[PDB]
Amino acid sequence: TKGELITGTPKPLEGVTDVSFMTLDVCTK
Amino acid sequence: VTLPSFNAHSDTRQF
Amino acid sequence: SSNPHLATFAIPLGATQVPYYCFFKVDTYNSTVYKFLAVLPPTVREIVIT
Ligand SMILES: *[C@@H]1O[C@H](CO[C@@H]2O[C@@H](C)[C@@H](O)[C@@H](O)[C@@H]2O)[C@@H](O)[C@H](O)[C@H]1NC(C)=O
Ligand SMILES: *[C@@H]1O[C@H](CO)[C@@H](O)[C@H](O)[C@H]1NC(C)=O
Repeated sequence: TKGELITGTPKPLEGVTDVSFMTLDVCTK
Repeated sequence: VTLPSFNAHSDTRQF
Repeated sequence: SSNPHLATFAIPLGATQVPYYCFFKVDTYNSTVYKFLAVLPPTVREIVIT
């Protein structure tokens, strides 16, 4: 069943973490 | 901004 | 690294350089996996378990 919860990958992806983003000193949501 | 869970490799994000 | 299941986690580095991903390898003879603990902060002063 399609979704973003799991991803059958040929190789696992050590380091999938943070993946965050932001804009400092900027009026932002 | 959020420190997310494990990369979850093998509910595993990667497998 | 972050996948002991695929990548050898024998530490090739020291001297506090780059934060270290820290896991808990499970000690049970079925699915010994590494439960991701946290990204090690550069400084640790108090740790506590219960
Ligand atoms: C972790 O630290 C490594 C430092 O160790 C050096 O590189 C490895 C590949 C071995 O050849 C070892 O003998 C060396 O002294 C870095 O090379 C490695 O890229 C670092 N990993 C990450 C994800 O930053
Ligand atoms: C590991 O978990 C499986 C799950 O059914 C079980 O069959 C097995 O006996 C367990 N082994 C150990 C060593 O915990």
